[PDB]
Formats: sequence, structure tokens, C-alpha cells
Amino acid sequence: AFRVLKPWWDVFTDYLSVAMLMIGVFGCTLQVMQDKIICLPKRVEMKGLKTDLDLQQYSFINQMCYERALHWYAKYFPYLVLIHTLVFMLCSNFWFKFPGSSSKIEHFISILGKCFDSPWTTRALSEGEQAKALFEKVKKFRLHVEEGDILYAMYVRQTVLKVIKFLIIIAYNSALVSKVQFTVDCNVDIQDMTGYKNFSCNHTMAHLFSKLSFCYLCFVSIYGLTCLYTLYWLFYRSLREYSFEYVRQETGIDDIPDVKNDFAFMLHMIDQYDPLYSKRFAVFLSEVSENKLKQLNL
Amino acid sequence: AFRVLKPWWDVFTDYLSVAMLMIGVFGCTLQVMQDKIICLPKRVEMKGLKTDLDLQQYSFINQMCYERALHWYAKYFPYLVLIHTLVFMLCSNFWFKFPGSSSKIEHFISILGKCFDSPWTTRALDKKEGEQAKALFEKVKKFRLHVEEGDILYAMYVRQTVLKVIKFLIIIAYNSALVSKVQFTVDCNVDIQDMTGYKNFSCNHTMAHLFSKLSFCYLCFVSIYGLTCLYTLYWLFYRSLREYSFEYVRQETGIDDIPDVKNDFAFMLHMIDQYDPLYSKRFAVFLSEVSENKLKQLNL
Amino acid sequence: AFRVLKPWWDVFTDYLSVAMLMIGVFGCTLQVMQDKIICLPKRVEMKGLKTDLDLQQYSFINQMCYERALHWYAKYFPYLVLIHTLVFMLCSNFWFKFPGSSSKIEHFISILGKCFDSPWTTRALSDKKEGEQAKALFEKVKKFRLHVEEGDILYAMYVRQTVLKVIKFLIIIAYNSALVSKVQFTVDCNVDIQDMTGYKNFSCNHTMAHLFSKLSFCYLCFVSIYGLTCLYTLYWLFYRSLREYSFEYVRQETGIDDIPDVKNDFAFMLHMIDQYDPLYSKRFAVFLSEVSENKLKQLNL
Amino acid sequence: PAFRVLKPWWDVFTDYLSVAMLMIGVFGCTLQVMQDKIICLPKRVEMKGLKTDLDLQQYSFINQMCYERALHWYAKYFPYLVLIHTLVFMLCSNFWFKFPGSSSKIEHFISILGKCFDSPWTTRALSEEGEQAKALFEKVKKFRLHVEEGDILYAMYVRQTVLKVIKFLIIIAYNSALVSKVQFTVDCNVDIQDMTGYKNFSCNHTMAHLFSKLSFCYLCFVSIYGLTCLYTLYWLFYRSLREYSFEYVRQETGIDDIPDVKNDFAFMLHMIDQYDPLYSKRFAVFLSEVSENKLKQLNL
Amino acid sequence: AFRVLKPWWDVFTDYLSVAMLMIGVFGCTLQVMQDKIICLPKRVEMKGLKTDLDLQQYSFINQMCYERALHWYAKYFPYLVLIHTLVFMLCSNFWFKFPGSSSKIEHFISILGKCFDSPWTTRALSDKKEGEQAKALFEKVKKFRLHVEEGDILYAMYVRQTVLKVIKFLIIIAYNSALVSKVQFTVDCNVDIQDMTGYKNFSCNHTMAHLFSKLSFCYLCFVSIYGLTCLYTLYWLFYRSLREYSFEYVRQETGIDDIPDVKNDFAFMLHMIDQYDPLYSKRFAVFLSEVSENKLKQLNL
Amino acid sequence: AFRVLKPWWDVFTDYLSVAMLMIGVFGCTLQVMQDKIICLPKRVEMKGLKTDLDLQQYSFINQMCYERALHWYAKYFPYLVLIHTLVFMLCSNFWFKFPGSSSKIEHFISILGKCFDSPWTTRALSEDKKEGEQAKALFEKVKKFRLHVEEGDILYAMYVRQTVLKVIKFLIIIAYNSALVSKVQFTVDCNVDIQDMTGYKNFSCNHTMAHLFSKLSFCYLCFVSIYGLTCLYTLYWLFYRSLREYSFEYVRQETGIDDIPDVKNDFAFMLHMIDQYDPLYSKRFAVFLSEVSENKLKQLNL
Repeated sequence: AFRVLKPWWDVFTDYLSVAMLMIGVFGCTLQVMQDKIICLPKRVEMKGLKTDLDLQQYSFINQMCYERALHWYAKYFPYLVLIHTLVFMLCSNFWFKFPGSSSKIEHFISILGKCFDSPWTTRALSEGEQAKALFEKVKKFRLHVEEGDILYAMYVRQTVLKVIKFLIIIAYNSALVSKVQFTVDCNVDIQDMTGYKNFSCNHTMAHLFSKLSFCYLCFVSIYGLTCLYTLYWLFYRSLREYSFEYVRQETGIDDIPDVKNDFAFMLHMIDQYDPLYSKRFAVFLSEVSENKLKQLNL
Repeated sequence: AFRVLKPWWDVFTDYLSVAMLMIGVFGCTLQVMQDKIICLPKRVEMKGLKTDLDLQQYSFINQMCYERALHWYAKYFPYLVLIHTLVFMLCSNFWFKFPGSSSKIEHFISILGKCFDSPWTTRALDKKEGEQAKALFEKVKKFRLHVEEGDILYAMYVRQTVLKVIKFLIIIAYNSALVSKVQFTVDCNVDIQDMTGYKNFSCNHTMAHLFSKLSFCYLCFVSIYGLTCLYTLYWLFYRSLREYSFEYVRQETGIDDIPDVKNDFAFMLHMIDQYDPLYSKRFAVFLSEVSENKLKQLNL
Repeated sequence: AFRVLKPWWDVFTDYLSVAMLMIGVFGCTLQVMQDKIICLPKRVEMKGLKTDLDLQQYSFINQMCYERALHWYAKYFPYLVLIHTLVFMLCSNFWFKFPGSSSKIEHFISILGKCFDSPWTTRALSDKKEGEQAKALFEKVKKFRLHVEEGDILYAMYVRQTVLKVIKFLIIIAYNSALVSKVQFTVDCNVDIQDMTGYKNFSCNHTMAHLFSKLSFCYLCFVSIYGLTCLYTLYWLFYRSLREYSFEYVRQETGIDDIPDVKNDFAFMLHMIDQYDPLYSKRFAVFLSEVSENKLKQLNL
Repeated sequence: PAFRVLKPWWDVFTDYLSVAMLMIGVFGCTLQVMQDKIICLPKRVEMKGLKTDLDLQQYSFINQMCYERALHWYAKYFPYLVLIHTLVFMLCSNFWFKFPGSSSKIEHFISILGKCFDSPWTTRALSEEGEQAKALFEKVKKFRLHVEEGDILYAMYVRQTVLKVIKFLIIIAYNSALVSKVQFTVDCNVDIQDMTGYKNFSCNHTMAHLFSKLSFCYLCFVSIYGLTCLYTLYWLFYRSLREYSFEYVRQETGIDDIPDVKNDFAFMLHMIDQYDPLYSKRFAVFLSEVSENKLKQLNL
Repeated sequence: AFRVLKPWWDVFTDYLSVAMLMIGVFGCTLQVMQDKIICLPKRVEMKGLKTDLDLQQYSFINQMCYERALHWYAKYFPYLVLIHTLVFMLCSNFWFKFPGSSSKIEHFISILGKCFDSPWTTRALSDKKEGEQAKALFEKVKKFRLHVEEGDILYAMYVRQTVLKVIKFLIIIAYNSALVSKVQFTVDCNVDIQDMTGYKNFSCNHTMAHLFSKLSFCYLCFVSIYGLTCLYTLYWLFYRSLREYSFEYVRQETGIDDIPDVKNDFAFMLHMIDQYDPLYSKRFAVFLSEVSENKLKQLNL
Repeated sequence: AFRVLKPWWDVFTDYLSVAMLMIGVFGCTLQVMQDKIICLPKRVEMKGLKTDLDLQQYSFINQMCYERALHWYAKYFPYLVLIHTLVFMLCSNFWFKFPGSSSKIEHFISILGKCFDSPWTTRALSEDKKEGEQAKALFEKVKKFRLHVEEGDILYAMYVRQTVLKVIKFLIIIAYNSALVSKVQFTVDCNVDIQDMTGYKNFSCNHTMAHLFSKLSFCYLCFVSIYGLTCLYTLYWLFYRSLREYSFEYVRQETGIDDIPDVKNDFAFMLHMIDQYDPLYSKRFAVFLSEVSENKLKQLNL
């Protein structure tokens, strides 16, 4: 369960996150494969040129120039992708779970389920003890939940954190992508034990990392666009008070009150999945149905 | 139960997509498990030639000519086929998982599945059956009232099919365009003279002859896929889908008072009647108030 | 499940297909695992010859001759087997997953399964629910017979698929027997790479020659058996009017001499289900007599 | 499953032997392509070493040539024959479950026996309803009309063991005949002189002394299998299978009115009594008219 | 189910056999990885010595001396251990399978269990449902007393299997003591390959010569312990007269001097079972006297 | 099931045994993976020395010195660790699976579990026919068990035997492990007589995985040391409380029923073991041991 509070901008984000994870794991796999750098000593019929270097001196040169000339971005790109995917997924999961605010969600889901299976909605639009108990417990839930600010402000905090993390990711990926290069000009001072001073190196997974970087940049661009749209949606209509106006006109009940804060936010969240549970809640919220039920009882 | 709303074209295209995925992954896995390019210098009884090159200079030349001589298509073909296969998969399944387009579909399928085991159909042409049938009538009436004005369950289908058609066209375009560039032996002209001593090289691409065959197979499969998509698009345009005609049904049933439904209900009725051209008649039975009149007359 | 509507051949050939697939993949296990063609230059007590070649020139020569000398059949043998096995598996399954050709299958299977367990079957030859149960199954039989007794849509596809399978069997035998003799162990390689290696003519050995030849012979045997089974089926479909069925012997045995003789698609499916168990036909024909309707209405009232 | 009751001791013994043969064959195949098969050196028809002056690929060429030009076909393709024959034994031992003729009758028989296996009427009548007992009876009477008409479910079990026995005989024949050709040191005389420089070679087959012991173990296993097959063939012949005699039941029961059946049902009774000797006694009680008449009289 | 019938030595020998299997498989899995032989030619400031041999002549020498210089015991140590361990496993739990050997044990276990908790035993030692239960107990007691008296089918097999285990012990310890000194580190390989390598005498080192040695000792030790247990079993099967049972102490303790002596298979089974628990014997003996039947008949009325 | 009958000192050792097993397998795998001894010849601007040895000469030298230069501890430490851990596990899991002394265990567990939660227990300690009948049956089961168990001494000798065996094993382990721990060193000197085969007589060798073993060795000792202490404590517990006899003193005073007897022998030892887990199961059992309870149930039957 728990999928009812999932607007269209919450499964798309999960798909984007899993795609980013796939990109990162592919990058790490390619990192572990291949021989990485390859360096040769620069000198500054067509017979070959004899460098006269042992088999271990090549390994020494390659290892020294792999951590002396390559830019720090070209060596730790998949790791950064993995870290950012991890933090995005954790931020997505942290809001809902919050070990200490989940019960308010499970009990609310149970309330929605019970109000969904009630067949009295049809009669109201135009076993009594069970309904009375349901009304009493719904009143208890209202009085218990309608007070605090714990389901709106922290959602905004999550979204703002996501947007700022995005802005930073775009910021430093845009600049540090022209430094992923194929051929580099390693220049070290190992002259008394190798014999050569200037070496030219050829990083292998350069173009592939450039393509992966472009793909990752586009995927984030879409993710940040989604999060920015959500934040703007939360900050141009002020979804803190819910006005039950159309329900009153299209239902006939004239005693429909308006709820405020967290319950209003949860109603706002629900309507994206199906704009019909508010119908059941409005029908169940009237005090005249219980009056008629007890009048019939007597 | 979603397979009912899946005509033959949308199982044939699904099998085509699966085959595309398998060929693409085969190519991708074969690419790595191979020695790739191999280059040698050019000298522009028999006795061998002494090049006097080290063991690392060979690797240097190989991995330099790999990215300085080979065409971009010959290197990233499995990746392209994987990407396009993934788009094709998440281009036809998107019309189901979009929020706001799922509740109507599940309600429709529930009503259709339920409106099959009703004795009234047999009797048309005991307390439980009457109340259950009345509940079915009320549910159908309210659902019809629901899906009558907001007609977003059909434009998405045409849009996605058009997207598939245009993607197919471009796929064919630049696969036929750049399929003759996958050659076996190539010439590499890189300027590394003070490092290795040779300026001109001749290279062989190990997987050049296999990639051509896989490209041809992919071209054939995508051509068949595009032909199916064009047929579906044509079927979606040769007569209005936002209306239905219970012409012969009313004539052969003698209940000629049922109105002709339109918009989303009509379109899904067109889609479903292809799978089984009988269910529509069942719906007719549970769209006439005359059945309710018979029920009330029998009760009263 | 969907196993009753399958004669012996349709459960025999199936095994062959999977067997074929195994051979296919088996080849693919080695075609990329074992070391491929090995080539040496040719110069046309005992002391060896110094060719004076590096270790990369050897790889160059090997993978150039591998594609400039070997026949196109010796390299792609497993892939053709895999493709043909897959397409046979597809053709044999173009029977249950084609909208417009599966509704009748499921209807008939469900009706047969529910009718075989009906008590009226054993009561005919010597309650409350059974009344309307038998009634409803009777209208279901009536509507089914009025439904699937006009067009042979589902009998015109079995013939099509079997004919295509026979044609493909012929093609496979033809071209596979044509080129089975070109898989050779030792070959000659005449490529003009002298400015880069110094040697013009090479002699090569293809590592997987005998193994491919033996696998090819096994594949030919399997395909021949497959084609013989398909030929038997084709002969089975044309030696009488398969589109008509007569309820004569059942009437003689039982005594209810009023069940009509069906034709077309339902007759075809009844023949198929008869090729598996000669008991279903009678158990269903007993629900086709007007006298049975009279007995049912007398019992109910 | 529900078909596990048709397994005498020898059938399960043969299954265990066959899985053991498969294990040996897969072990042999695993060792086949994991080592270097052959090692060949040229022959030259103070102590110092002698230099061949051969490259590192001419050794591979020589090894690969002499491996398929000097080794007997038995030493190379040994494990595959073991796998083929184990697979064929597995197939032959089960070619009477999948045939439609035998598949239907076995299922019907097991269903009838299972239905009779949970009938409290038998326990009540022996130790100390209606339609279920009555209906089960009518099935039995017609059951011994469909089954006792020909040799279908019994002819297979006698026509397959003969094939198994003959296949065992031929296996022993050409496996003992060609076990002395697995040599360790062999000679190779190939005419490759203008390419390598040496004409005569001496070769060692690394996996020679192990294939001999594997062959001996395989011969022992197949010999035990063949002894089992001969035992079951003799058991199928020393006394008639087409007839079953209800002899001891008459003395141990006293209800001397049960007739004796023949043919496929007789063979099935033979096998089931070879199984746990408790199904026959339970099933025989549904053949006496006395119990049915008593039940009818009591009910009416 | 049948574990209650297993005395201590059965589980002890089972654990020992499992340990033998463990060490054998450990030896085999160490051999598969690192087992090899290193051979060098012999020449019967400081500088190194040049042998002037390629990388293939070393492999030739190694794999020739590996089978012309190593004793067959060192080559295959763990395979024999595995074979013998499997033989011991099959020898154990052998008499449980060849005969029926399922009813004769399970029924006895069930009767002993339901005789253990019979309230009549407690009533005597200090409705109709109890009467019929006791009658059933007595009648099946007599039924098995008469039925099983046919020979020795659950007794001779035990002696046969113990004897076979003892003989396996004797032979195994014999030839493992005989050959344990044939495993060495350094060996001399005198093979005649002179025109192909140039060297006639070689000295070779075996990798796991000091390992297979130590393991062997451990293995031997385990076997030794095994044998002792088996010997004890033979002492138990040879000293006590298991073919007859004598109900002596019950007569003096209870005073009801009418219980007859049981013999043969039931005597042996009681001798075996009383080891697990010396209380089931008296519970079984209670239901063997005619006075108990007389009391049962009197109470039934 | 087998949880209540396990004091804390029998679960601390359970954790320690698995810790030792994992350390041993870690050592074994790190041994099988990495390279063994590496040896070089000795010569008993700078320029390198050319030994002039082939690639198989070096393998021969390494393989011979690995066995002619290394002390047997540095060679086979981890298998000793594994053997001793397995022996400890066998010792600790002995009396649960020894025929002739295991049936009593589940009999006692079942009886105690049955009488732990019964309405009659609550009713009797406060001051239907089915409940009375089941209580009566449980009374007979307890009465027969008392005579079934309260006569032998087999479940007490085995416990002390296994504990003393574990203690002596711990002593031996610490003894020789401490003795042979300074012989696991890094650089060793190899002196083999091969002059006609390789050309060099004296070699110097380095054992690759030496220091690591030493580290592991110390860890092992610590665990064993702790293990020993635990065993010692248990060995002290058995020999100072007089575990043979059990007194129902506290139960009588806090319940008032002055007819519960003092049990001895095997049953007393089992009660001593169980009350070390939670000291109220004894009360629930003692409820089902009073003739007063039998008389009360007999009266309530009427």
C-alpha cells in the first residue's frame, strides 16, 4: 500500500533515480574493466624507436601518471553519480517513512478504506452501531491530527533540499566536463630511476565518460525540472486551507465544514490519485446522516 | 486483466521489442568479450619484418587508432539499439501507468468482467440476482455519467502511435544511412612519430563482419515493427472512434431504444469488441432502462 | 491446462525443437570460447625455421585469415540452428496467442472440462442446483454450436502453419546438405599483406572443424525426423473430409438416435480432441439430443 | 506428481544409476576442456640441453595438428558418448508417460484409486454416503470396459525394456572393444616441414590415465544396470502378465464372488501390488454386489 | 521415527564417517588446485646454471615424470578415501532397506509407544472404549508374535553388516599401513628421453607430499577408532545370547509369575531397544499375561 | 525450544565459537589466495646482479624452501584453529544428541511449557470439565515423570565431564600456542644442498603472509583466553552450590502451601539449570506437585 499518496511527480522521480543508478553502476563496471591510462616517454626506412625500459618501469610510469596528470573528475565520476543517486533516493524515502510519524498514515489509509466500502454513500447522495463507532473514531482522528504542523513544512523542506542539490549538481557538472580529455601531457621528475622526464598519456574511458556525463546531465535536468515544478505548485496557490465549495453544491449537504493544515494537505495529495475519496469523506462528515440513522433506530 | 485490451498488433510489437532487446544485449556482451581492433605499421626468398616495437607501444597504437580511425556507429551500435528498444518498451506501456488514466481503465474492466455472469441476459432474449443486477445498473449509469465530458483516454493513444511512427522513420533513416561505414580493415593516420617511430598504420576491426549482420537483422525487425505501427495508425483514422452504432444489434435484438454512446466509452468499446465481438451486446442489455422497467413490473 | 488439445506429434516435435536448441547453444559455447583458426607462413639433421615475427603480427594474420579464408558456413553454423529452432517454436505456437483465434479455444476447453465432470453424464446411462446447472450448460452448448458452426477460421490456420513448417523443413534440408562438406580442418590463405608482415601465403587450421561437422550431422538427423513427423501430419489432414463429423457409432452404442451431425470448425476440434481420448465425444454428444431436453424438463417438473 | 506409486525397486535403482552416470559424464566433460590436451615435441631420428629453436605459436600449431591427427576418436570424444547414452537411457525409461494413449489411462486409474483411497465406507464395512458411493461404483464398472480392450498400457513396458537391454549389450560391446586405445605416449607423423622444420613428433596425452579408470567405472555401472534390466525382463516373462488371479483374497476374505480381470488392468494390478500391498485389498471390495444390494435395501 | 531404534554406536560411527568424508573432500579440493610436480635435470665465484630448455620441454618433463615417477598411492590419495567413506555410508543403514524392513520396525515402535502410556498398566502395577483398546492391543500383539516367526530377516542382516564393516576396517588399515611410507617429497625420475630433451636423469619435487602424509595419519587414526567401535558391537553380538529373552527381574519385582519368555526376533529387538530406555520392556511385558486378559474380561462386564 | 535450558555462559561460548571459526576460515582463504615463500640466492656506480636462473629454477627453489625452511606452525596454523573450534563445538553440543540422555530433555521441556501457562496455576496462587480433565492428565504425567527421572544420575556426570574436557583443552591450547608463537617470522634463511641442479647452495627467503598470521594468532589467544575463563566459572558453579539437591524453601513461604517436597538428583539439577534462566518456572511447576492440589482438584470435579 502507501501508493495513494503518489502524485505523478513521485514515480517519475523514482524511475529517474533508478536510471541514474543504472548509469552509475555501468560506469563503475567500466572503471573496473579496461587497463585505464597508458603512457609513453616523449622525446623533445622508418625504423622503430627503442625506449629500453623494463616491464615494471612501464607499470611504475602508468601508475605515477594516473594520479599526477588526470583531472580528479575523470577518475571519480561514477562514484559521484552513485553518491548523488543514494542521497536523492534517501531524501525521497525519508519524508514518508519518518520512523515516528507512520502510524498517522496507516490509520488514515484504514479510514479511507473503511469509507470506501460503505454502501450508504449512494443513499446519502440522494449495523448502525458500526457506523456510530466509525464516526466516533473519525472524530478522534480529526481532533488528534488536525493540530500540528508535521505533514506540510517538512515536505517543503524535502523539496527545497532536492532543488538546491540539483542546482549544485548542474553547477559543477557544467564546468567540469571540458577537462575529461583523451590525450594528456604528464610531466614528472622521475629522471634518476626511469631515464625520461616528459610522458604522454592516453586515458581510455574518456569519450565514453563524456557520453555518460551528457546522459546523466540530461536525466538530472529532467529531475530538477520536475522538482522545481512541484515547488512552484506548492507556492502559487497556498495549499494550507481546503475550501469545500463544489462538494456542497453537487452533494446537497449544507453543513460541510472546512478543515485546515495537515488534513487539508493530505486531501490535496489524495485528489491526484482519484478525485472521489473527498466525496466519501464529505458524505461521512455530515452530522445529519447520524441524526436520521438514530431517528430510524427509535 | 489487461490482455483483453491488447489486440494482435500489441502482442506482435511486444514480441518484436523483446527480440530487439535480446539482439542488442547479445551485441553489447559480445563487444567486450573480444580483442577489438588490431593495428600494424605500414611501410609505404621471403623473410619476416622486424618492427622493433615494445609491448606497450603496440597497445598505445591499438587504443589510439581505435578512437582515431573507427566510425562512431561501428563502436556504439549495441548501446543505440538498447536505448531505442527501451524507448519502444516505455512508449506503449506509458498509456497505462499515467496517473488519472488508470482508475477509469480499472473501473471499466471490472464492470466488463462482472457484466458477463448475469442470468438476465439469458432470460432477456431470485432476490440476490435482482439486487445485484440493480447495483450493476446503478454502477454503469454513474460510470457513464463520469466518462462523458473529459475525453482524455484516446488522444494519448494516437499521440503515442504517432511518436512510435516518427521514431521508426528516423531509426530507419540513419540505420540505412550509416550501415556501409562498418568496414573490416581501415587506415589509421595519426601523428605519433617521436614516440613510436611510425606515422601510418593499417588496422583490422575484429567484430566488423558480425555487426553488419546484426544491423541487418535489426533493420528487418524495426521495418516490420514500423509496418505494424503504420497499420495501427491507419486503423485509428479511417472512421471516427468517438462514436458507436448499435445498428445491427438493435435490429436483431428488438430492443431498439438504446442510445448510441460516444467519446471514451465508444472508443474503449471499439477497442474491446476486437478481442470478442459479443461483449458489446452484453453492455447493451445493461444500458437500457427498459430492463429496469421489466424488473419493477415483475416485482410489482 | 492447454495439454489435452495436442496429439502425439504435437508433443513429439516439441521435444525435438528444444533438443535442437541445445545443440545450437552448445556451438555458441565454443565458437567464442576455444582458440580460433591458427595460421603459419608457408615457404613455397632437422632444424627449425625462424620466421622472425612478433606476437602481434601473429594475431593480425590469424584474425585476417579467419575471415578471408574460412567459408561463411563454418563460422555461423550455430546461429543458423538457433534461428531455425526459434522460428519453429514460434510457428508451432501461432495457435494460442492470436486474437480472433483464441476465444473459441478457451470457450471449448472450459466447456469440455466442466461437462466431463457433470453428473448427468453418468446419470444418462444409469436435486435443486443441478436443475439450473444443466439448463444453463444446455444453453451454453446451444449458443456455442450456433456460434462456431459457420466459418472454419480456426481450421484454416493449422493447415497454414503445417504447410509453412514443411516448406521450411525442405529449405533447411536443401541448403544444409548442400554446404555440409565445406567445413574443412586445414585450409590455405592467400592474402596480400607483405609490406606489413613479409609473408604472402599462409596455411591455417580451424580448431572446431570435426566438432562442427558432427554437430551438423546430428542436426540433419533431427531435422529429418521432424520433417517426417510433419509429413505424417499433412497426410493425416487430407485423407478424408476432416471438416465434417458424424455421430453414428455413439448412437449405435448408446441408443439416443437423434443427435445431429456437426460440420466445419466444431467437427475439426472434435476430431482433434478425439485423437487424445475417445470418451469426450460421447460425453458431449449426450448433451445434444432433444429427448435429453424432454427428460430434463420432465425431471424438473 | 501423484504418479509416484508406479515405481518398483528396480526402476528407482535404474534412476539412481543413470544419475550417477550423468555425474560421471559431466565430471569427465568438465575436465575435458579445462587443461591443455596434448603436448608434442619434435623427434630427431658433457651432457647438455638441446635447443629446438621453434617459436611460441609453432608449438600450438604442432599440438593442434597432432591432437586431431594422432589420437583415436575414442580418446577424444569419450565423455560426450557417456552423456548421450545417459540421456537416451533417461528418455527410454520414461516413454510411457507422455504418450496420449498411456497418459490418459494412467491418470484415470490413479484418480479412481485415489478416490477409493479416502472412502470411509470401506473402513466402516470392514472394521464394523449414498450418491458418492453409488457414483464411484458406476465408474468402476465402466472402467473395466475402456481398459480391458487391448494391449496399450502394458505393451510399452515390455517393448522399452528390450530396447534398453539391446542398447546395454551394444554399449558393453564397443566400450570394452575400444578401451585399449587410450594411450599416454603416442607418435605423430605429419608432413609439415616447409612450415615448421620437423616431420616426426612424440606426443603425451595429459588426460590418458584418468579416462581409463573412468571407462572402467562406467563399464561397472552399465554392467549393474544391465543386470537389473535382465532381471526385470525375466520377471516380465517367467509368469503371465496378461492375467491376474484373485487367489489369496478368496481365502483371506470369504466373499467369493469377485471376478478376475486380464490384460492392461491385470498388469496394473501386478505393478500396484508390487507397490505397497494395501491398494489391492481396498480396491477389491468395490466388486461385490452383496454390499451394494445391502446398501440399497437399507436405504430403501 | 527410526532414530529411537539407533543405539549410541550408530550415531558415533555416522559422525566418524561424516568426518572422514570431510577430510577426503578437503584433500581432493586441495589437490585439484595446487597439485603438481616440479622436475629439473641432474648433472651427476658462484654462478647460475643454464639448462637451455624451452617452456614446452619443461611441461613435457613435468607431465612425463608425474606418471613415470610417482607411486599410485601419492597420486590418488583422496579418491580412495571417498570411495571407502561412501562404502561405509552404504553399509550403514543397509539392513533398513533390502527387506521390507519398514513395517516390522514402525509397527513395533507404534505398539511400544501406545503400550507405554496405557492406563491399565499403571492401574495394575500399583468404560467400553478402554476395553476394546486393550483387546486390540492384545490381538495385534499375538498377531505379530505369530506373524514374524518365520526365520531371521531383521537379525542376520545386522550381523552381516557388522562383519562386512569389520573386514573393511581390517583391509583398509592393512594397506594404509603398508603404503604410508611411499609418499615422499623428493624423488628421482629416470626416464629415457634423450633425443627429444637431452637429459636422461631428473630430480622431482611433489607439492603436497608432507600434507598428504599428515592427513593420511589423521585418516588412519579415525579409521582405527571406527574399528574399535565395530569390535565392541561384535562383542555385544557375540557375548549376549540375543536369540532368546528371559523375563527374570520382572517376575521377582512384580510377583506375577506368569509372563512367558519371548525368543528370536522379538528377543533381539528387546535387547536392542532396552539400551535406549529400560522402561519400555516392562510396559510391553505387562500385555503378555493371561491374567491381564482375565482382568480385562471381568472389567468389560 | 532449546533456549531456556542454556545459561548465559552457554551462549557467550556459542558466540565465541563462531568467532573462532570465522577467524580460522579467514586465515585459510587468505592462505590459499596469496603467494607463499619467495626465495633468492645469497652471496656469502651500483649495478644489478645477474643470477642467471631460469623461470623454473626459481619455482623449484621456492617450493623446496617452503618446506625445508618454515616452521610447522607458520605452515599450518589455521587448520589447527579450525580443528580446535570444531572440537569445542562438538563438546558443547554433546548431551543434547546423546541417546539415553536426550529424551528426558524434551519430556521436561514439554511438561514445563504445559504447566507454565495453565488456569489452575493462576487460580491456586491467587490465594469447567475440560480444564479439570487436562489438569488431571498433566498431574499423572508429572507424577510418572518424577519416578522416570528422579532415580538416575546421568544428566549431571556428563555436564561436568564435558566442562572439564573443555577446560583442559583450553589449557593445552593456550600452552602450546603461547610456546610456538615467536617462530612465525618474516625473513628466514634456507640452507639446502642443491649445487649440481641450480648452482646456489644458500638462499634467503621471505614468508609473504607472516606478520598477518602473527596478528591473527594474538587475536585467537585472546578469544581462547576469554573462553577459558568462562569455562572456569562454570566449573566453579557446579562444585560449590551442591547441585545434587534442590530445596523448595522460597516457594513455600511466598505461597503458603507447606507440603511441597525437596527434590534431589537429576530433577534437582534440571531445576537448577532452568531457574538460572527465569526463576518463576519453578513456581509454576511446584504448583503441580502438592497432594493438596490433587485433593482440591478432586473436590472440584464433583
